[PDB]
Amino acid sequence: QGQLVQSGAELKKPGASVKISCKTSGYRFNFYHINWIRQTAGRGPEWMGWISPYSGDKNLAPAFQDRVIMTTDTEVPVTSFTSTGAAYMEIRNLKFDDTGTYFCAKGLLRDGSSTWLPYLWGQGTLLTVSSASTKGPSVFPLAPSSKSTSGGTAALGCLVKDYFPEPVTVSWNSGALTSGVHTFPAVLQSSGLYSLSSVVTVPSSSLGTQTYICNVNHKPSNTKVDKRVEPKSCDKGLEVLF
Amino acid sequence: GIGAVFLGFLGAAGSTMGAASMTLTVQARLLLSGIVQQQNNLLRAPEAQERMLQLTVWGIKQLQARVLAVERYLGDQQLLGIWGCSGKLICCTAVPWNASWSNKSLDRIWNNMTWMEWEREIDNYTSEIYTLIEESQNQQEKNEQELLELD
Amino acid sequence: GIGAVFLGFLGAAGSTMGAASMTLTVQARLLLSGIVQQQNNLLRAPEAQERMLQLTVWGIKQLQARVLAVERYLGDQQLLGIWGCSGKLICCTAVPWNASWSNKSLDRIWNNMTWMEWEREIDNYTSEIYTLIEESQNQQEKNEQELLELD
Amino acid sequence: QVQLVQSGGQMKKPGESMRISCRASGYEFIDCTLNWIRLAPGKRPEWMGWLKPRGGAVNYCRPLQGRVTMTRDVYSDTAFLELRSLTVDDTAVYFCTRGKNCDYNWDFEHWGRGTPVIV
Amino acid sequence: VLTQSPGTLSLSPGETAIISCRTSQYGSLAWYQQRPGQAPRLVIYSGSTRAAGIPDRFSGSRWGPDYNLTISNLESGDFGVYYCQQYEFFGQGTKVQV
Amino acid sequence: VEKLWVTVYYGVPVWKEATTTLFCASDAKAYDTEVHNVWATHACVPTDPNPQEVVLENVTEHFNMWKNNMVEQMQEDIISLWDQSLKPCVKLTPLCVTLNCKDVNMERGEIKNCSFNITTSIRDKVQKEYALFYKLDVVPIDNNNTSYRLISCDTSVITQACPKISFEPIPIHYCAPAGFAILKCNDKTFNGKGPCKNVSTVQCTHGIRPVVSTQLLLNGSLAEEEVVIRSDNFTNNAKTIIVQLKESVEINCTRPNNNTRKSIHIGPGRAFYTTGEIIGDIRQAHCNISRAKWNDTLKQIVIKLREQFENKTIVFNHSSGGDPEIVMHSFNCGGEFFYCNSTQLFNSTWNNNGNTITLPCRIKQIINMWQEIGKAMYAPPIRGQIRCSSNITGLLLTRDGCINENGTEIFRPGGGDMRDNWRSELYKYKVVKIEPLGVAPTKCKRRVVGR
Ligand SMILES: *[C@@H]1O[C@H](CO)[C@@H](O[C@@H]2O[C@H](CO)[C@@H](O[C@@H]3O[C@H](CO[C@H]4O[C@H](CO[C@H]5O[C@H](CO)[C@@H](O)[C@H](O)[C@@H]5O)[C@@H](O)[C@H](O[C@H]5O[C@H](CO)[C@@H](O)[C@H](O)[C@@H]5O)[C@@H]4O)[C@@H](O)[C@H](O[C@H]4O[C@H](CO)[C@@H](O)[C@H](O)[C@@H]4O[C@H]4O[C@H](CO)[C@@H](O)[C@H](O)[C@@H]4O[C@H]4O[C@H](CO)[C@@H](O)[C@H](O)[C@@H]4O)[C@@H]3O)[C@H](O)[C@H]2NC(C)=O)[C@H](O)[C@H]1NC(C)=O
Ligand SMILES: *[C@@H]1O[C@H](CO)[C@@H](O[C@@H]2O[C@H](CO)[C@@H](O[C@@H]3O[C@H](CO[C@H]4O[C@H](CO)[C@@H](O)[C@H](O[C@H]5O[C@H](CO)[C@@H](O)[C@H](O)[C@@H]5O[C@H]5O[C@H](CO)[C@@H](O)[C@H](O)[C@@H]5O)[C@@H]4O)[C@@H](O)[C@H](O[C@H]4O[C@H](CO)[C@@H](O)[C@H](O)[C@@H]4O[C@H]4O[C@H](CO)[C@@H](O)[C@H](O)[C@@H]4O)[C@@H]3O)[C@H](O)[C@H]2NC(C)=O)[C@H](O)[C@H]1NC(C)=O
Ligand SMILES: *[C@@H]1O[C@H](CO)[C@@H](O[C@@H]2O[C@H](CO)[C@@H](O[C@@H]3O[C@H](CO[C@H]4O[C@H](CO[C@H]5O[C@H](CO)[C@@H](O)[C@H](O)[C@@H]5O)[C@@H](O)[C@H](O[C@H]5O[C@H](CO)[C@@H](O)[C@H](O)[C@@H]5O)[C@@H]4O)[C@@H](O)[C@H](O[C@H]4O[C@H](CO)[C@@H](O)[C@H](O)[C@@H]4O)[C@@H]3O)[C@H](O)[C@H]2NC(C)=O)[C@H](O)[C@H]1NC(C)=O
Ligand SMILES: *[C@@H]1O[C@H](CO)[C@@H](O[C@@H]2O[C@H](CO)[C@@H](O[C@@H]3O[C@H](CO[C@H]4O[C@H](CO[C@H]5O[C@H](CO)[C@@H](O)[C@H](O)[C@@H]5O[C@H]5O[C@H](CO)[C@@H](O)[C@H](O)[C@@H]5O)[C@@H](O)[C@H](O[C@H]5O[C@H](CO)[C@@H](O)[C@H](O)[C@@H]5O)[C@@H]4O)[C@@H](O)[C@H](O)[C@@H]3O)[C@H](O)[C@H]2NC(C)=O)[C@H](O)[C@H]1NC(C)=O
Ligand SMILES: *[C@@H]1O[C@H](CO)[C@@H](O[C@@H]2O[C@H](CO)[C@@H](O[C@@H]3O[C@H](CO)[C@@H](O)[C@H](O[C@H]4O[C@H](CO)[C@@H](O)[C@H](O)[C@@H]4O)[C@@H]3O)[C@H](O)[C@H]2NC(C)=O)[C@H](O)[C@H]1NC(C)=O
Ligand SMILES: *[C@@H]1O[C@H](CO)[C@@H](O[C@@H]2O[C@H](CO)[C@@H](O[C@@H]3O[C@H](CO)[C@@H](O)[C@H](O)[C@@H]3O)[C@H](O)[C@H]2NC(C)=O)[C@H](O)[C@H]1NC(C)=O
Ligand SMILES: *[C@@H]1O[C@H](CO)[C@@H](O[C@@H]2O[C@H](CO)[C@@H](O[C@@H]3O[C@H](CO)[C@@H](O)[C@H](O)[C@@H]3O)[C@H](O)[C@H]2NC(C)=O)[C@H](O)[C@H]1NC(C)=O
Ligand SMILES: *[C@@H]1O[C@H](CO)[C@@H](O[C@@H]2O[C@H](CO)[C@@H](O)[C@H](O)[C@H]2NC(C)=O)[C@H](O)[C@H]1NC(C)=O
Ligand SMILES: *[C@@H]1O[C@H](CO)[C@@H](O[C@@H]2O[C@H](CO)[C@@H](O)[C@H](O)[C@H]2NC(C)=O)[C@H](O)[C@H]1NC(C)=O
Ligand SMILES: *[C@@H]1O[C@H](CO)[C@@H](O)[C@H](O)[C@H]1NC(C)=O
Ligand SMILES: *[C@@H]1O[C@H](CO)[C@@H](O)[C@H](O)[C@H]1NC(C)=O
Ligand SMILES: *[C@@H]1O[C@H](CO)[C@@H](O)[C@H](O)[C@H]1NC(C)=O
Ligand SMILES: *[C@@H]1O[C@H](CO)[C@@H](O)[C@H](O)[C@H]1NC(C)=O
Ligand SMILES: *[C@@H]1O[C@H](CO)[C@@H](O)[C@H](O)[C@H]1NC(C)=O
Ligand SMILES: *[C@@H]1O[C@H](CO)[C@@H](O)[C@H](O)[C@H]1NC(C)=O
Repeated sequence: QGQLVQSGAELKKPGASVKISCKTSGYRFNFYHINWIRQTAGRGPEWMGWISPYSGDKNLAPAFQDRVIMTTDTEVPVTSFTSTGAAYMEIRNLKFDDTGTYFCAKGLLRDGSSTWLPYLWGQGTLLTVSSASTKGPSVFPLAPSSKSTSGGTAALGCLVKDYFPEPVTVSWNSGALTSGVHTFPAVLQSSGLYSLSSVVTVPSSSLGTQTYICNVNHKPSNTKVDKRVEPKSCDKGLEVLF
Repeated sequence: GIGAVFLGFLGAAGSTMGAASMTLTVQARLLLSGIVQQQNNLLRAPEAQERMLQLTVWGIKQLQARVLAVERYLGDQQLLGIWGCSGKLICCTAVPWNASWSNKSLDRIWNNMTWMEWEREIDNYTSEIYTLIEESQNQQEKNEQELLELD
Repeated sequence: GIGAVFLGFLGAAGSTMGAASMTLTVQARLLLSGIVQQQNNLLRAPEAQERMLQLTVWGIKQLQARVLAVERYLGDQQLLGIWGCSGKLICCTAVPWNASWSNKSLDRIWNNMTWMEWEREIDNYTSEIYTLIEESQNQQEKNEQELLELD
Repeated sequence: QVQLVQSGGQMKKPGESMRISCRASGYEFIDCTLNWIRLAPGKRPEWMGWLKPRGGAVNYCRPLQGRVTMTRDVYSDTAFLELRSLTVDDTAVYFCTRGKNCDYNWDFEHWGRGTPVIV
Repeated sequence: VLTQSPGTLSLSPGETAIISCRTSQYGSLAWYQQRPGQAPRLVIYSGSTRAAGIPDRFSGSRWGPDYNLTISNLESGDFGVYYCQQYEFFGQGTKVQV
Repeated sequence: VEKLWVTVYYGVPVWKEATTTLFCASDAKAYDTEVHNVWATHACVPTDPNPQEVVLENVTEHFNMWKNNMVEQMQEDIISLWDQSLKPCVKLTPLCVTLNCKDVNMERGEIKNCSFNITTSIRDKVQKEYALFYKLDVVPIDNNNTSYRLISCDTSVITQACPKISFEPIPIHYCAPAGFAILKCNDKTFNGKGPCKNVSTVQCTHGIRPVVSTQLLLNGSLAEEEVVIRSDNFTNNAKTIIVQLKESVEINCTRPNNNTRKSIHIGPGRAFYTTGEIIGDIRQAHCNISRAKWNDTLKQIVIKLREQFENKTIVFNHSSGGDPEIVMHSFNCGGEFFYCNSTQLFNSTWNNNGNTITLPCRIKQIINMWQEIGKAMYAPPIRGQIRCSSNITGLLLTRDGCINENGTEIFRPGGGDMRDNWRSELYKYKVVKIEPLGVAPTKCKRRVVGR
């Protein structure tokens, strides 16, 4: 009946600090535990620890018992039955393998066997740890190319190249376009950079009626560059439709 | 420990339904006599003007509310009677749990919801529920009778 | 069917003693709380002048009758207590049936007479009957005591 | 049912003082709050101020402050409105109203009656 | 502070009209209507809610800075001038005629 | 699960928002010493020595001071006591005689020396008697001859409150009945309306001194952390803004005149008391307060006023209008009712970029609290001089709802209605009805697999 949100991708370097908080909604923050689980590709989704926002009792993993320390803020009630609150987990003396998609997770019950075990899950904000610099996603368009000449479509999308670090997100017409959404993730070259793209589905008959633009952005670089696909082109499957 | 120590009136207001299930006596007491103990005791202070100048403005405020407290209390004791269980606190019935009232399961009912919270989610059906227990008694009351005749 | 469906207050007034033996809850309820449910519910209408100008002419008519209803009710609950059976509705005793009260047989008592009719034919002896049950308890109350001493 | 009525035609020269009536019935006069409006022809309906009839507590708008004088008399259930230093600006007809309930005054459900004024 | 748009407001009995009103801060909305001889008549007391003697035609409808009052199926009693009120403030208002 | 069954529970921790006739608790040192008559205090029960309260864990109740019936109950009570206590007291109805008033020697004739003929305990003596009156307490007739009449004699029923009684504000607790409960907001800074966090159950409230003032809040409770401001809606310019001080500012006041009691017996077994004379100098009543304390207090207010409003600069002003009750700081001091002219305390503009205050006061004797139906009360004069000291604990403001360019936002002393006096203290609390019966499923049948 509620939902949880977290701290965005905070790029840091090996041998540093990184803080990751979690804020609640639609439920009594004090009534439930707050767990912490990452997604280390080499080890697996390792559980870090939970803490009671009411009793202040903890149970950290002996792996990071000395390393990490947890803490919570006060609860801010919305109604007589719901509230909002904050919780934390900072880790120092970092290494390389302290990485992955990081989840906060509210408990299941207020009492019982499976008290602390998580039911509701957070966003999952990815975290990388390296000493290298950071590069911005230079956005550019692509020369249109149809998917099917039988049906009659005019596919078009924007291209991102040489960015670091993940994640990057795309929304069309500033959240004013619903159907026909298609995206995909990136991969690391021999050099050491991630790169992705996007794509949409519209007909080739009505071209200059509706207008679409990709609102691309990136949290660590702090930019929101936008682009538009140039329709003037010559391919193999799109010239048959014109 | 926890169930054999002190708690206080209405203490488990925000405690699970299971938790509250120990601290009934706390809120099962003082429904009446919470005030008649205190009133009789505190009112026999050396005043000697209890009800002087006959009855006054506080005269009715109390009696209009004194006479309420008991019938209000005797209303819940009349339900215990008419449901055949004035053992109070806890009592089982033949009336089964219509999941139409709450599809939810046992585990979470007693260990996550609280009674304030629960009685709300079930408020609308209570009327129909309560009437089922009365018709559960009378089936039993006739079945008792039938056997009183032949033995 | 008939015992598991609706009937209504005082419905079995002219029904046999056996018939009425199912519809007790109907007239065992509302002895009290028949009015305290309705009063509290209907009186919280948006008036905001409950007991305005202190108490009035309807002021005492109710309270003189409110305070009656409960002691009148608590009188019958005091009998259930003093006869050792507040299970209500139906309860057996060791007091046997003195045929001097009614020589008649079982068959016709439950299937031809009605309670209004019956309690009349037995009205005069009820005083002596009721006093027999009280002395039936106290024999049992001493017999209980005697055994509390030695074990 | 809560009736309302005022005075009528009263002509005056600029730079003078005036006074009008506003009788009312149907409620505990002192419990519910009242107010006035300087509804101008063509212009926006200008609010003048409100009055609590129990104690006589009032509140006035700046353009009318000093000039306006809201009064009452529970012995007659009649709210008065005095206005000195007259101009062409304030020549329009006035109207005394009360809210739908005492709980909220600004929901004017009950209004006054025509009161011609000439300058 | 209230911006009651728009101003012209002349149509036939067989039509529909919608009057808008804008504000900076929040508040309790209301609406009125003047007549020949008569004074302003209340028609809305919360926004969604209607006053006494008001059919389903009077549709109040928008949770946002723009609030509007619609009175479809026009008639001859509808002629006059309307205003939007929020607390002590009033709207510019608008006159509809024959 | 299993074959689950309804099972019923008596004694569950459940309540609902409710209203019901409360009852009052007295104080031990209050009842014991006689103090003769005092309100209806004697008819209450005594408060429990043990101030018992239980804190409720894991609850966050909703409180809204504005819709709280304890104050619709409080004033209901407060009026009822007065009427009934003055029920037996002496009626001044025949004193409506033409008062031939000469004045005595703020010099317009505030104290006036008047004569009149009355019939005594007995109908065989029209005794021409002379007595003193206040300029407010009296009103002239036709041309200003030497003739006056009592302020509301023709239109009301004036009743001389017996001197045996006292108006001393004894604190009071509202003890709740059985099957009910009164909750508290145990927070420091509570808005007034909205959800609570630190909540608890009490049997009775804290001691509510039923003082009745008209502009400033006296002898009440102070704020806990920092001063707070409370209103239903601030845009609702027709809504009283209640302020609660953190530091109470002591205000000393006095009627400097040493008066002499004079019993004129209208009879048969009753007399009308008045000031026979004035032993010494003739002086003016007033109230002293440190202007440093007061305006440094006004600093507390503005910063928390700027929180509800924009950082726009603020201005204070004298009351726009109303009865002397509202337009002036009115209160009782030693048995006599004051009306201090509060222009001084409310005339200031607080922006961003020594001595003391002496407020003049008038004494009225014929008064009408709660503005009743042709029902007035004559407080007899108190012997000698009187000097009392109140703590300003807060006050009431009223905004001018016509925002201006210069402006900027004006706040004058409110105090038309009396229901806020009680809200100012009873905000902390709320009443609920306990409902101990509750049904819940647990796998258990009613043991009738055999009979
Ligand atoms: C906010 O809170 C503050 C703080 O509470 C409020 O301020 C308080 O206000 C109340 C009342 O408004 C005041 O209480 C009254 O005080 C007066 C005067 O005080 C007397 O006592 C002083 C010393 O205290 C002694 O007595 C107390 C008990 O009273 C005792 O506990 C203590 O140990 C000590 O023994 C004296 O200093 C004082 O002045 C004397 O000395 C002066 C020179 O130093 C001189 O100039 C004076 O003239 C005087 O000689 C004075 O003696 C009390 O009079 C009053 O008590 C009256 O009322 C009760 C109840 O009815 C009654 O039992 C008393 O006997 C008395 O009533 C009779 O006596 C009066 C004269 O004493 C007389 O004027 C009355 O008319 C009345 O007369 C009737 O009875 C007599 C027989 O007794 C009979 O012969 C007559 O015919 C007639 O029938 C109260 O105690 C607080 O003092 C005051 N506190 C402070 C700090 O200021 C403030 O008001 C609150 N704000 C609001 C808005 O409410
Ligand atoms: C049983 O017996 C009872 C007896 O009590 C009967 O009932 C009573 O009858 C009384 C008379 O029959 C009645 O008392 C009077 O009512 C007057 C009604 O007001 C009309 O007239 C005024 C002018 O006097 C006028 O202003 C009013 O309205 C005008 O303005 C409105 C504004 O919206 C217009 O809508 C309206 O059309 C009208 O004219 C305007 O518009 C037209 C166009 O339509 C223009 O052409 C005009 O130029 C104008 O602009 C009403 O029309 C009431 O006014 C009387 O009170 C005034 O007069 C007395 C003295 O006569 C005075 O003391 C008052 O203070 C008040 O004076 C004010 O007006 C004066 C001008 O006359 C002015 O000089 C003053 O300065 C003041 O401003 C008077 O009260 C009484 O109400 C009823 N009682 C009840 C309960 O109904 C009953 O009928 C009998 N029953 C039977 C069965 O027999
Ligand atoms: C208000 O609401 C809140 C939130 O809804 C509510 O808090 C819940 O309360 C319930 C009931 O008390 C809790 O449910 C229990 O949880 C127990 C889990 O905590 C145990 O384990 C902790 C870890 O200790 C290990 O690790 C440390 C180092 O990490 C090591 O030193 C230890 O040796 C151990 O290895 C431990 O710290 C904790 O300690 C409790 O007790 C000590 C005293 O012994 C006390 O000082 C602490 O403050 C703390 O309370 C505890 O031992 C769990 O064990 C327990 O399970 C029992 O009961 C269930 C069913 O009841 C059975 O299934 C099970 O077999 C056991 O019998 C039970 O599940 C729940 O965790 C709370 N949740 C939160 C978020 O706080 C409040 O009670 C509410 N308050 C009111 C008044 O209503
Ligand atoms: C019993 O006592 C009552 C109350 O005391 C008397 O009630 C009055 O009854 C009469 C009945 O006729 C009413 O008289 C009306 O007066 C109208 C004209 O009044 C105008 O002039 C007044 C003159 O007063 C000035 O002079 C005196 C000293 O001579 C000063 O004290 C006073 O302050 C005034 O000084 C200013 O003005 C002069 C010029 O006159 C300057 O030179 C000075 O420098 C000062 O600037 C004046 O007082 C009036 O003020 C009133 O009106 C203005 C608005 O214009 C308002 O703002 C004021 O606050 C004030 O209300 C006014 O200017 C006359 O036209 C009319 O026909 C009528 O005769 C009078 O209104 C009643 N007063 C009240 C308060 O109700 C009663 O007379 C008395 N009876 C007996 C028998 O003794
Ligand atoms: C508090 O609020 C008040 C009311 O809104 C606000 O009012 C203004 O006060 C000034 C005073 O600085 C007024 O100016 C004059 O004040 C003197 C007293 O100082 C009066 O005697 C004047 O009235 C007489 O004289 C006028 C001609 O000079 C006549 O026209 C008049 O009829 C009188 O005979 C005069 O009022 C000013 O008029 C008012 N403004 C209004 C609209 O009333 C004051 O500024 C506020 N102050 C603070 C600190 O908040
Ligand atoms: C409340 O609970 C009672 C039982 O305690 C319900 O009565 C029973 O309801 C079922 C329908 O759910 C009836 O029909 C049977 O259903 C199953 C599948 O659901 C099917 O296999 C059977 O062949 C048959 O269809 C069942 O006859 C009925 N029992 C009686 C004695 O009538 C009742 O419906 C519940 N009511 C509510 C409002 O929840
Ligand atoms: C009420 O019932 C009791 C029994 O429950 C009656 O007591 C018993 O009454 C009989 C007389 O009817 C006593 O005597 C015996 O009678 C039979 C024949 O009737 C005879 O065979 C025996 O030899 C003997 O005569 C019997 O002793 C007596 N029991 C006791 C314990 O005293 C009682 O009389 C009834 N009273 C009324 C008013 O009906
Ligand atoms: C200093 O005070 C001035 C007022 O004298 C403040 O100006 C106000 O600023 C708010 C926004 O913060 C506006 O909404 C008001 O309209 C402004 N009023 C005026 C009269 O200018 C100013 O913000 C204050 N500055 C600080 C830093 O407190
Ligand atoms: C605030 O400043 C304004 C001017 O900016 C002053 O406004 C004048 O107010 C008087 C009424 O007292 C009007 O007659 C004038 O027409 C106004 N002039 C202007 C230019 O608006 C106002 O007096 C100032 N307020 C204070 C308290 O000084
Ligand atoms: C009960 O049914 C509702 C849908 O009506 C569902 O959302 C809810 O999860 C169900 N609860 C359980 C415990 O299955
Ligand atoms: C108990 O769990 C249900 C869903 O399993 C949830 O809707 C409800 O809010 C929970 N109760 C509390 C107090 O969180
Ligand atoms: C319970 O009944 C009330 C009417 O008293 C209704 O408003 C409410 O929606 C009902 N509950 C649910 C969950 O629909
Ligand atoms: C009971 O006794 C009476 C005579 O006293 C007799 O008429 C009646 O028939 C008897 N009843 C039965 C059932 O034997
Ligand atoms: C029951 O039968 C008896 C005789 O057997 C008779 O006296 C009595 O009147 C009958 N009851 C009714 C209701 O007819
Ligand atoms: C003041 O009035 C009184 C009234 O009796 C008079 O005796 C006295 O002389 C007056 N004072 C002066 C200074 O005239």
